[PDB]
Amino acid sequence: SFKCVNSLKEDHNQPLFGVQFNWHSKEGDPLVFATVGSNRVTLYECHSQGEIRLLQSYVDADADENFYTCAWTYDSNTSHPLLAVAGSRGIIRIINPITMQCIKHYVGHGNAINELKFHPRDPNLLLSVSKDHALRLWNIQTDTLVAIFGGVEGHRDEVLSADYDLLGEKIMSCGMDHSLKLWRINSKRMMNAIKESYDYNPNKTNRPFISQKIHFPDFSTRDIHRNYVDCVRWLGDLILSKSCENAIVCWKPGKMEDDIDKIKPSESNVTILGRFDYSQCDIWYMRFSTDFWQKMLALGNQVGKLYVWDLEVEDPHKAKCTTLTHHKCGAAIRQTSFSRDSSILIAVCDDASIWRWDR
Ligand SMILES: CS(=O)(=O)c1ncn2c(NCc3c(F)ccc4c3CCO4)ncc(-c3ccc(C4CC4)nc3)c12
Ligand SMILES: CS(=O)(=O)c1ncn2c(NCc3c(F)ccc4c3CCO4)ncc(-c3ccc(C4CC4)nc3)c12
Repeated sequence: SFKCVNSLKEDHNQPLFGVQFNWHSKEGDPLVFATVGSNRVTLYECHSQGEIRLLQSYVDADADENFYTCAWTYDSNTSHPLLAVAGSRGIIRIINPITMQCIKHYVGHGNAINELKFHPRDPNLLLSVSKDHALRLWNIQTDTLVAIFGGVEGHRDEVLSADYDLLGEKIMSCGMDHSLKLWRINSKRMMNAIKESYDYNPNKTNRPFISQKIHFPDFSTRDIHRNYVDCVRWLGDLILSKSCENAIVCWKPGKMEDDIDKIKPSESNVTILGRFDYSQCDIWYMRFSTDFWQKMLALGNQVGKLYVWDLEVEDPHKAKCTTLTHHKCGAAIRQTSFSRDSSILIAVCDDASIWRWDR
């Protein structure tokens, strides 16, 4: 079980909106996590006796920038870790975490980015989610925009979150329009788009890289929540999503026995496999997280309380809850992150504080 071993506060005193452990850190090396808040990204190293060692920050040139999200990947030739960050400016930055240098940046239409996720099987494929109602898939090896997920049947308002399934064959996105949309990326069209993005070398051709515009999702539902869906994650062939109604719903498209890969775009049914209720987390912009093995689920609330569900149960509705409190932790917990071995849980707050819980 978890015990709070340390806490700290960042100098800017602004909320921390994101935290991510590097699950790509090498064997023997200490555990490293990134935090995002104000116009800054900061790296910390976890040590024994609850020590958190401050490393280095990337500070944006624009004092008005607000970083909302960050994601770890690695260089496809050298295996060296890389960090992607984005926020209110709508600029994706790829940072070398060693020197904290921005090595490259991407701009779509330049509208705020709410979330970044790297493909689970391809370190080069970066998904961004935006306030401009679209999702974008980038190939950071060839610096190309592979596809835009939006359009005529896409999200009708700001996209807040998205997630890849286990194999990275499909994406589930959600947002302010109350819907959850499924986008299949193993279609012939998307497989060909990805292949072509790898074959693109502008020094070797005349054609622009031709990005796909995907106007139609493979499934859509507004039957789960009755407000903004601000967080989504796959749990195998199941979905975990939350709104600001003090609940994470575990559901699936179609009827109970319907296979996710036989689901058609016209599908009108959803099946609810359970709901995890909690308290005082009815404000927008609160993220839940799972550990690497998806044995645990974590979410913080508006008043500094942490909830942890044990998912190692036969059916989702049988999950066992544990609550984590500390008399000095009273600010809203915006995001949590587990280390790869799930031995450490970091929570980040509205008052720029960082809390370390060791298993
Ligand atoms: C070899 S490559 O450079 O083309 C390549 N390098 C990486 N590729 C990825 N990565 C994402 C990925 C994945 F790694 C695992 C599961 C998954 C996807 C996306 C949909 O389902 N996807 C697709 C491809 C890919 C491969 C082969 C083909 C056939 C020859 C025409 N088409 C597409 C790919
Ligand atoms: C400026 S804004 O309100 O339009 C905004 N626009 C986008 N914002 C994001 N986006 C990331 C995001 C998300 F899309 C969904 C879930 C999620 C977060 C981060 C933690 O949990 N996060 C936070 C915020 C946010 C919230 C509260 C406040 C101050 C303390 C009162 N300021 C900003 C945000």
